[PDB]
Amino acid sequence: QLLEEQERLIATLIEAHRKTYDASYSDFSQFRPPKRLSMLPHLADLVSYSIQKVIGFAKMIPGFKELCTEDQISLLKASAIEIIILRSNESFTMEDNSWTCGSNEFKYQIGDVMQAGHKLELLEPLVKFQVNMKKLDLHEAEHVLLMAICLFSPDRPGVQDRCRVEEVQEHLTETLRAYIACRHPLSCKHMLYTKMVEKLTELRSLNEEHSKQYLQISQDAVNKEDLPPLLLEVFGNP
Amino acid sequence: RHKILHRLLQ
Ligand SMILES: C=C1/C(=C\C=C2/CCC[C@]3(C)[C@@H]([C@H](C)CCCC(C)(C)O)CC[C@@H]23)C[C@@H](O)C[C@@H]1O
Ligand SMILES: [Mg+2]
Ligand SMILES: [Mg+2]
Repeated sequence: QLLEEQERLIATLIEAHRKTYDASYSDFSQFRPPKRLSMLPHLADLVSYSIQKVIGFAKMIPGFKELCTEDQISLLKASAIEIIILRSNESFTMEDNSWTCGSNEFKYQIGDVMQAGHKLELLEPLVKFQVNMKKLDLHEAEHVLLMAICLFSPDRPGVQDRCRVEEVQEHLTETLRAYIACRHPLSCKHMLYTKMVEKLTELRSLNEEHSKQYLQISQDAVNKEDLPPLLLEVFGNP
Repeated sequence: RHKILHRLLQ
């Protein structure tokens, strides 16, 4: 019951995600080295890397490049951390509640991310998010529709053409529902779709809390060389 | 402005 166009869309997004996500984690050797705000330079380098991948991903979702430049920028700045948190589930493992990226030297757990200045009000819900998304056990297509739907939120600050944005989300979400209804015939379709948008709501709270702590981290690391230009454009600059 | 972000979008 999945239309040919919904099947093509899912296919496009899976192609986009594979091109902009690198499960060999081979550029990690290039970031500044981890140290165990001692982990800020490495973790900052990582998010600045990752944001660029998110931008690569965006540009390949149909109808995003067709947006005006200011809309794209306001969409990226609203959801950039939320999409990094989603896509990071790929490297997350419940075997020790870490993000592990090719080797144990690039293995991040809740403690390493407090040596980058963050606090329990974000980290604890962060790892609970990671564990619970794992238990969702999403198919590759559900994963990538979620990252796209989280980007095409017409309610973000600064969005000028909200009608166009809602149309793309409409399309995105109709396709998600259809997939759930086909692929999971034994579950309540309403129940499955709700458990996924619920994650989108918890991504907004993770994002507000991250925003809050970043303000003070960046102010703290203002004279040091710790934050790279891209994070400053995305998250703020004091 | 947002120099780098602007250049990524091309
Ligand atoms: C990114 C990706 C990865 C990990 C993400 C993690 C684990 C380390 C801590 C991170 C980076 C969180 C930090 C609390 C964010 C802090 C950002 C800053 C220090 C600038 O305020 C955000 C998501 C978490 C690895 C790989 O999956 C690519 C993915 O894309
Ligand atoms: Mg990647
Ligand atoms: Mg089923």
